Parts: sequence; structure tokens; C-alpha cells
Amino acid sequence: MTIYVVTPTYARLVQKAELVRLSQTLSLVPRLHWLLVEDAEGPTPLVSGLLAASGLLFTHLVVLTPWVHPRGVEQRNKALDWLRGRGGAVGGEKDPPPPGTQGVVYFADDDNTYSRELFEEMRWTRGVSVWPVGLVGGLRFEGPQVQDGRVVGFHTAWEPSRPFPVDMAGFAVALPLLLDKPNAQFDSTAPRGHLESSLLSHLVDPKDLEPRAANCTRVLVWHTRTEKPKMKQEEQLQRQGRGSDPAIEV
Amino acid sequence: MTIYVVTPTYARLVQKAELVRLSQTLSLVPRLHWLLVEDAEGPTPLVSGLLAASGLLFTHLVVLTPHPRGVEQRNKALDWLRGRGGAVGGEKDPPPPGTQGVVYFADDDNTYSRELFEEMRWTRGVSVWPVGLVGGLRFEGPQVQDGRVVGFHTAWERPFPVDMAGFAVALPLLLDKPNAQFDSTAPRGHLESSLLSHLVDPKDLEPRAANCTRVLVWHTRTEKPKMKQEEQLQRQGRGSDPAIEV
Ligand SMILES: *O=P([O])([O])OP([O])(=O)O[C][C]1O[C](N2[C]=[C]C(=O)[N]C2=O)[C]([O])[C]1[O]
Ligand SMILES: *O=P([O])([O])OP([O])(=O)O[C][C]1O[C](N2[C]=[C]C(=O)[N]C2=O)[C]([O])[C]1[O]
Ligand SMILES: OC[C@H]1O[C@@H](O[C@@H]2[C@@H](O)[C@H](O)O[C@H](CO)[C@@H]2O)[C@H](O)[C@@H](O)[C@H]1O
Ligand SMILES: [Mn+2]
Ligand SMILES: [Mn+2]
Repeated sequence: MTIYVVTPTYARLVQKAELVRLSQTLSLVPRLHWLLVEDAEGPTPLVSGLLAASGLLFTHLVVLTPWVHPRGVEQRNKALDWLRGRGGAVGGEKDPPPPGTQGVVYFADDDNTYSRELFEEMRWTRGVSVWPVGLVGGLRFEGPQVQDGRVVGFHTAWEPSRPFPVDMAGFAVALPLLLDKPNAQFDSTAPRGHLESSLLSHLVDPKDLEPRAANCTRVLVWHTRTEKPKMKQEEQLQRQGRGSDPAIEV
Repeated sequence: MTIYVVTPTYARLVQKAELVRLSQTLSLVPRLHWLLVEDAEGPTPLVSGLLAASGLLFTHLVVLTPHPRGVEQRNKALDWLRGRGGAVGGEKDPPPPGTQGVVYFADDDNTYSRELFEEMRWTRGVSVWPVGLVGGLRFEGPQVQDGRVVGFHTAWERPFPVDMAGFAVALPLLLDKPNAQFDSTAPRGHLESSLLSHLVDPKDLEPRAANCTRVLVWHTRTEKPKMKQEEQLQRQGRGSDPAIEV
């Protein structure tokens, strides 16, 4: 069962650092195909270079992002388009899996923290699977309430009106189910935190969710965020004509 | 050649996450021995459990520090390497005297590429390489000329203007200098120097990373999670189950 990890990424100071630790974590997982989608005009040397050197099975994708400020929407839908045979690769495996292929799709932002155990949990998804997510929604962890092996509620707080009050990193979807539901995609016009539900509503009813991670008692992924680097000194040095050598990638 | 990674850690919301992605990166490095020292009153089940399930060669140490942080913890790892014992888990026996190896001080929130470790494995005395996103710069790094450290690309004021993550020390040199340790009273920018002045002259530093032309380690920091909601649910008697580890 191959796991397809959809990861939208964009250039900023901590980008390479984020892709380095993430790609290194992904190299621990067998049967994993990384769909890295750059939010850029075209493929960048930085990302192309990191992928080629990663040693991972991957497909490089690119799409530009054109009030609620959703992040990575277009990039995620681009990965979905590719999976549905609408092309778009610029590197790596050019052809998507043919229909009938078994597999699971997981949307992994480039700044979260993922334990290798998480991937074995989602590898057996029939429709849509779920598990708790740490340090998200303003909670220690947000996650499905499980009873008798079934989801009967949710431990959440923010925007409780959400049919699926779970984070992007808190679920995975069966590849066959995605192809069998062509209208399933992320809605960029969706309110602040209803992005997840905009995709999932086309796939299942929350009652049909497959609880994983020891019936949602284990937190195997964390919604970590990196601090924006301090650059006051870099700014001053540049004015003096001695800024950090730009020919050295960071 | 074994690499001894000394990592001080402490309990806070992101600790487990930090330790998870750090240990996963380390499991990609051969001949590596992890010296994880907790800044706590005793071994925490969280860390003990993470170490046991990591499949890494490690030694677990503890020491509480009631201003530069993680200092006492790093010094205890050094004490252990000097046969002064102090382990509470993992490999209790330190490397025998005259053992070859290199010591690297890796904070638990930085980002380290696998290549970094292969660069430091050749350390004779003390080696150096650039560090990204640190000191207010895209990167700080030694200035190399003819394969010799002739200066330092830095902004903040120091005999050794390099971050904790930008150097490694040969094990034999550390044993040879029994007084070489971090000064817990040394202010932030002088912590690295308090140790290195006991070991070598900055002009004897061995430049790595293609003569310091590549950034293989980043000084990333993790945002503190907002917990307003947790506090609200706590008032209502339904906070995140304390029995579910995060
Ligand atoms: O605030 P969050 O932490 O939920 O979101 P994020 O910052 O981690 O963004 C989500 C994903 O999309 C990427 N992205 C962000 C901003 C942008 O302009 N373009 C993007 O592709 C980012 O790398 C994440 O993977
Ligand atoms: O500000 P920096 O990013 O240089 O430092 P840090 O926050 O990453 O701390 C350095 C190391 O020491 C640990 N530590 C931190 C605070 C404390 O009270 N006790 C500690 O042991 C931390 O985990 C880092 O590894
Ligand atoms: O499942 C949680 C949900 O959180 C949304 O983000 C919210 C923020 O927009 C708001 O400012 O704070 C909230 C916490 O009180 C919460 O973090 C995400 O948009 C969504 O993806 C999901 O993570
Ligand atoms: Mn994020
Ligand atoms: Mn740090």
C-alpha cells in the first residue's frame, strides 16, 4: 500500500530547513511517494536540488497562488489533479497511478512534525481515516472521540460548527475514493477553518470515519510552526556591502 | 569513528515533537551515540519512553537547573564521557580512555542535515562550518582562505564567534583537557568560547562543509503553541485528557 504525501511548499527563509527535516523523516517510511508542490512561477533550483538528492520516490509539481487567507489550497488541488491524470509534473515520476491502484493520500504541510509510526497507521485506510493531532486548534491535542471502535464525537473547541473539526494533518484518504469522487477538492472560498470539511464532505459522513492510532488515544503528529528568523543584522550588513554570500544556499 | 551527540532538553509543549523529528534524523546516521540530558528533577517517562522506542544507541542523563540555558546539562554529559558516571538509562558505560570519537553539541530545536555528520567525523582537534538563520544573518560562518580560517562572517561582537551548532570536538582532545567545559556564568554570546578557549586557538580550527561554502545545519526555533482554548475547556472540566501524551 503506497502512501502519497501531498506537501505544498513556498520559498521563504526557513524553507530548506523545513524540507530537509521533513524529507529526512520521510526517508524512514517504505512505499512512500512524495508529491511536492511548489507555490512558484516554475520549478526552483533549491527544491529541484533537494528532491534529486533526497533519494525519495517523488513527483515535483508547481502552481502559483493568486479576507480569509487560505494556505496551500491551489497546491493541494494541483496534486489531486495530477493523481486524476490531468498531468502537471516537472520532475520525478511523471505518470500518476492508473485507476484501480490501491493507496492512501495524506496532506502534510511542510512545517508539522510527523512520527514514522503515523504512516503505518494510515496505510490501511478504506475510505477516510482519522487520529488526534497535537498542539492544534488552541488545544494540547484535538481529536475524535471513540467509542466501540467508532467515532461518536470530537474533542475540539474552536469553530465547533465544522462537520469535521479536524486539522489537515489529522486524516488520510483512500486513493480509489478520491478518483471515485472527482468533485472532491479543497474550497479556497471556504471560511477560515472549514478547509478540511470542504474536501471531506464530498467523501464521507463523520460517523463513517476510521479511527486509527489505538482508537485515537495516541498523538502521532504535531502542528508545529517555525519562528520567522530575525534579520535586522543581515539588513545592516547589506547596506555596508557585506551581506551574507547569496551564492551560498540557506 | 563514533559521533557523540550531546543534547540538552526540557519539558514544554513542543518537547516531544522536537525530540521526535530530531531522533528520526539521527537514526539515519551510523556510529552515532546520543547523549540526551533532561533539565528536570528526574527522568521523565516521556523522554525515557521516547529513547527506548527510538532504536538509537543512547545514554540518558538528568540534572536540574533552577541567561544561557542547557549549560549544566551539557557539562554533565561531559562528566559522563570523563568516567564520572551519572547515567540513568541506556549505555551506562562511557567510552574507555583513548577511545576515538567526536563530540557534537546539538540543541533539540535546530535542523540538521545528514551530511553534516559526515563532515565532522574527520575532526582532529576542533572543526567548524557555517550555521544558517543565526545571529540575525542568513548564516554565520568562518572565512576560509587556503583552507585556513582567516576570519568570521558574524554580526554580534569574541575569540570564537560561532554558534553551538557550528563546531565539533575530537574526543581525545576533550579527555586531554580535563578543565575544558562550558562556563554556566558566561553570557549568551560567550558560551561557545568558554569551552573552546580550553581546547584550541581559533587559527587552528578545521574548516568543513566544502571550506565553509555550504550550510548543513540551521538554527530553527519552534513557535510556542497558543493554548487559550485548552484553558477554556479546562474551566469546563473537559481539558485534553492528561493520560494522552503530547
Ligand atoms: O498556519 P498553518 O501552519 O496552518 O499553515 P502553513 O503556514 O504551514 O501553510 C500551509 C501549507 O501551505 C504552504 N504555503 C503557505 C503559504 C503560501 O503562500 N504558500 C504555500 O504553499 C506551506 O509550505 C504549508 O505546507
Ligand atoms: O535560544 P536558543 O534557540 O539558542 O536556545 P534553546 O531555546 O534552543 O535552548 C538551548 C538548549 O537547551 C535546552 N534548554 C532550554 C531551556 C531550559 O530551561 N533548559 C534546557 O535544557 C533546549 O532543549 C535546547 O536544547
Ligand atoms: O482544527 C483546528 C483548525 O484550526 C484552524 O486555525 C484556527 C485559527 O484560524 C484561529 O486563529 O485560532 C484557532 C485556535 O483557537 C485555530 O488555530 C485552522 O485553519 C484549521 O486548519 C485547523 O487546524
Ligand atoms: Mn503549518
Ligand atoms: Mn534553539
